[PDB]
Amino acid sequence: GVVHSTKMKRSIVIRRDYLHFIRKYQRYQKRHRSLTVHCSPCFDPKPGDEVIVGQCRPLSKTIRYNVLEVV
Amino acid sequence: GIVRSRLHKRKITGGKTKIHRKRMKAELGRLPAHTKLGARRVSPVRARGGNFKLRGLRLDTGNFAWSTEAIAQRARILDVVYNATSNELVRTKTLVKNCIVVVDAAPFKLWYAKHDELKRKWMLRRENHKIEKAVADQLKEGRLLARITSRPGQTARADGALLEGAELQFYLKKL
Amino acid sequence: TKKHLKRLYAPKDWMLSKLTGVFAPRPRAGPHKLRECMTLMIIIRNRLKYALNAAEAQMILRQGLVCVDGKPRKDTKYPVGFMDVVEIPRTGDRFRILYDVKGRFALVKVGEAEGNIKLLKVENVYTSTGRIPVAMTHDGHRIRYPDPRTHRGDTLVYNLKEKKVVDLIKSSNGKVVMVTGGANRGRIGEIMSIERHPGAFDIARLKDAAGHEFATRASNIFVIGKDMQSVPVTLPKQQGLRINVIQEREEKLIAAEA
RNA sequence: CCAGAGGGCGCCCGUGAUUUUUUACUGUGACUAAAAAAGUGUGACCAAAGCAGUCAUUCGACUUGAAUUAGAAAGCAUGGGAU
RNA sequence: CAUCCAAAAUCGAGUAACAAUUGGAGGACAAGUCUGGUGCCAGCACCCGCGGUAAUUCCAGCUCCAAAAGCGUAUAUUAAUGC
RNA sequence: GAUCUGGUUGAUUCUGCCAGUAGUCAUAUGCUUGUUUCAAGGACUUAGCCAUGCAUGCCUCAGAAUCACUGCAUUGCAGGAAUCUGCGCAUGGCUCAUUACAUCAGACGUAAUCUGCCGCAAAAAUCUUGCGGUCUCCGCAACAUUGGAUAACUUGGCGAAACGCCAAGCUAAUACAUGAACCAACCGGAUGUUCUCUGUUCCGGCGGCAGGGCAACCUGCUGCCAUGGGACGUCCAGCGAAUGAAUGAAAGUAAAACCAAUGCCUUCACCGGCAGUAACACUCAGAAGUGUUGAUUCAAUUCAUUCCGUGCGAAAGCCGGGUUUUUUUAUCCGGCGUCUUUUGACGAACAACUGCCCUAUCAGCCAGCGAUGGCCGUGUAGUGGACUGCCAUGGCGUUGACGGGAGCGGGGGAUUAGGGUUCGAUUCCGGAGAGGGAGCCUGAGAAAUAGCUACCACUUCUACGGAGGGCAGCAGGCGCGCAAAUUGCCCAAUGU
Repeated sequence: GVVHSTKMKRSIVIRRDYLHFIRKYQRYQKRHRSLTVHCSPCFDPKPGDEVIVGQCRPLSKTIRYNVLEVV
Repeated sequence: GIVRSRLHKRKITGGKTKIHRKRMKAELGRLPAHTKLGARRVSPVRARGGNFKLRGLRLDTGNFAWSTEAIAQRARILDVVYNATSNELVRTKTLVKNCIVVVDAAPFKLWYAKHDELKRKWMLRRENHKIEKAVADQLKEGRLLARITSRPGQTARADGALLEGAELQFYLKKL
Repeated sequence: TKKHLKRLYAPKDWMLSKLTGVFAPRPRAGPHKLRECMTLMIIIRNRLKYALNAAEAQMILRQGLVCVDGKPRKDTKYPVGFMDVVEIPRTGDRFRILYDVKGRFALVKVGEAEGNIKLLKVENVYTSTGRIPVAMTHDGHRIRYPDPRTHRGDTLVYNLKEKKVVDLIKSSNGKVVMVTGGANRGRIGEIMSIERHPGAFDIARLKDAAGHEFATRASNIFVIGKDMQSVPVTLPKQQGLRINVIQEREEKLIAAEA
């Protein structure tokens, strides 16, 4: 997912975007999950950069992810 | 009763959850135990694991450890100097993990003098050893600053480690 | 806690019917999982036919006339999964359950000294207290003091006459290996390759005799022997080779003309 | 119970990339409850049905049968490299 | 349910009274050039339309038609719908 | 079967709906039926109210019998009440009210946790018992020889009734409370004012004595110890849990002393020299130099302090097979039962990837009192704004947030040539509920409702002092609506 915003302290906001398919119209649609993540103080990626994120134990109310790497 | 749940709370969208389910006994808060100073009193509670956990009230003794030399001895908890969480806590001398505290310091003194067959062991241990200055001044007087590194509110035992130079120098300056 | 099971929600590898009854037995927990096991009562009644009714199975088992692992059982419900030797000494017969080709429980009949042999796949190894190493198996058996060469997912030949472990067999290289679950059940072949995907299931590619390769999960590998001429235990009715749909139908007809 | 020679696979780790590289799509393969549906066998007298039964001819045989396919997205592996 | 009316010995149809009904016959839609009664009344008619004394549609009888141990009626829903 | 037939006009060709037409485990309703085979069945209208009866209890060979209970027996045996004890009753069954980032389905994780019964297994801490003398002290002996109550029962009873209750006297255990020396392996550390080898020297320390002293200190003399191992004495040592510390390898070439310790080779030497080399200054010349994982602060090991009842009995347990006559015996064996520890299974509890009807005449929503995040704690079996305190100002939205309406979700049903259209209250799976709400105990598991406590709406008894009831369990009754069965028989089958 990319970087939607860099706002918050040690927490970033990632936006995944994918394609859902509808059978009747035989045509795709764009749908995005805006998600929150805890960005390690090692990294600090700029808006528009792409991030990789893993599966960790809960860390806040919304945050479940962590930043492994940055592109 | 008391519960731990996201289902009485607002969502990220600012909306409200709607219920369909009466609260479980699986989710279950209980009231906080208050560990202070004074005579030891321990009231168990039964827990979900089929075992008991112990509510420390009023612990005035702890099992304290000196870093670097891999030792420990019991001693008496006298005062609480400091805490991160609140000032209010400190004044009532509540004991909860990561409170800086004050201890009798007597057994540590005793130990360190022991740190004909005996006699040459001492000289070997004196060699290749040193101690921080801010430590030794306090240890001379017979008071010390330590931290309580076990949670006493769910074990009813208060164990702590003794501050060493890097960290000691910080907590000192906060006073 | 579940204490009831319905015939449909129960496996049909136990070969129950839609009609007749409403419930099926839920066995007591033991070596094997709910789906992969077959309960005592099912075997005795519906297959062997030493019982015509539920109550008759209690009559035989509670009394005791039946052993599994060479131990006598007074248990009415107990699991019987895979590589278990069951012996009724009254008949004098020794069955070894296995996975037959086409997803069926095999009941295969063995020489008496083979029924003291058993094979258990290892799941974890770990050191326990006193530095005493332990291999924990897929049947929940604890092998104290396993060989220092033991690894996860290897087989340990296990004497039931007196409990110990002789030489192991590894999952390394091409070796004769058979599948458990995944609907390639009872199919036997060499390991051609072992793929790795870390953090996910590790695919393995097997090649059975007379070619026709295929893929199954590492988890579903269970070793048999070093080689097909070094096997320690018997094969079920079919050798571990499947055939095409057309050939099934053809042969069914050919025999029906007798 | 081979000095030397380049080595040849397997295993693990370290280092190196001028900018590694992906995805849709497709073929093949994994992984996926039963009931229900499609379907194979079978004269429950036929039939909706069922998973049964059938044969010698006795103090059992058939290695008895109870096949197999589909089952939206999404996730999995691996070919292909046009759009 | 099945098997039987003796194996020595056990029942029974001829109007085969052991007797099939529910909706239709102007058009759409399979079946009346009918006969009596009613006469814009009574009523029928999903819709188009019938009835003002000359009714293929009403109210009766006969005749014939469709389905059949099932057949009409109401409402919803799907097909009919490329409305 | 991939179907176009009537109806606008004087007549005609269109557009266009209406009507005709065939299905429906889809319901009602009219009329009519001689048999068989197979079945839905008070979901729809009120998750409205309920008369009456019934719906989870259970013991063998193996936990407790002195029924003043019954037979056989004649101080011996077998049945055996209801009572204590253990286990289960949270599952099945029934009902769809809430409900749209909920719930559920496919796939996935729990290195973030609990787990009775079942399976394979593990177990070396423990100063006790008896007798004699005797001070509460010793000496011997060693299937360990342990202690105290409570029900049924008996006696007195109480009350209008009550699945309401009282006093006294009894007496059991696999209930409860105590407690096991010897048996006893292996593994270390702390050591001692114990003596035995020792370092053929002085750079240091300690003790004693004398002299001077500003009492800080200096000088002289004597004794002991200095990189060492034996012998003997003492204290701590197990499993589980808490804290600190160490461990839980490594993979960036081969010159040849320069410094101390020390081994081997070598001579005679404390000279020379580096051929040999897991470890190895003891009783072991191999008795772990090496846990599993993609990944671990995890497994496990070591050392230092701990645990105080809220952890750890060989059930101080029961029943059999014999041998072997003397049975009644430390002669042996078998089957059950239980404590704690350990981890597979059966489940419990969380989290997330993807998907889901209508509505904008619902467009902004969220933070005093947590909204989004960071920091430290608290709590929970556990992760977490789950919660306190402090700090930061974020989070979501036309790719439809938020609000409202309709609806338990899915597998699946009906209909369709295909694409689709529509249904799902209901047999299987998942969730939720038991008049409406909340709180709680017990248990491995419950926020249980044929368990408890309270309130509210109802509702039943009472000589009115009080005491109860919860059918959306099966029949059945009342009410309701267009609409739906017997107060039947059985545990033979299928399960628990």
